Amino acid sequence: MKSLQALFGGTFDPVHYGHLKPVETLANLIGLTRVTIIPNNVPPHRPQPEANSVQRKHMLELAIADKPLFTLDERELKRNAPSYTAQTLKEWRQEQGPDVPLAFIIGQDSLLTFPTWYEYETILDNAHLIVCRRPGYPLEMAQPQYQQWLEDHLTHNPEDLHLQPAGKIYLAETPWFNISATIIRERLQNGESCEDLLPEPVLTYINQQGLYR
Ligand SMILES: [Xe]
Ligand SMILES: [Xe]
Repeated sequence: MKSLQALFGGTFDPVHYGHLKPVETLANLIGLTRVTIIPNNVPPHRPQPEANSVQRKHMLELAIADKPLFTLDERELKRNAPSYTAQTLKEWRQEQGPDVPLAFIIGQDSLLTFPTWYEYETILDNAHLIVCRRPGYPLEMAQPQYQQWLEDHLTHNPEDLHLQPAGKIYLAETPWFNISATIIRERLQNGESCEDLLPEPVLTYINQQGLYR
């Protein structure tokens, strides 16, 4: 089969170390050679990112410039019909073929309520789920009924991600960081230092552009 490809989505407002460092460690932990970040927008009916689509795309390219592991796909930022993880992954499966292992990266917090921002059954049909560990969190769904789904799909063997196309859920022992885009925005507006929270090229860019004012 082909080389595993992982997909990493989100709004990245802005991208920061809490998003990047855990994922970078996957190259070492499970032999992941490629991660494609697919940033998205937020539907009009929900709180909007403070930085726009082009600013958030640029900050991600700044953060990713010197990291060969990463590439960026700007489709969800160009699509007019609402974005859905399952919709992205279905297009990916189509574009890559059924012979390519595919994985979606998520945090251990989101895993627990996965069926809520669902299409879960469809996602595990199209790709694997690579879960970035949250020290101290349990592997127990918010909805006690989905515990079965979760337990049937889990794997303790990283090799399954490389030998099958989709269907598995693996908890990677990635480092974790107490950093959040929301607090960084607040600190930037409060004039507090964010030097230890995201890449210098992104922070410098933020200042040049006068973002998060
Ligand atoms: Xe994605
Ligand atoms: Xe990232």
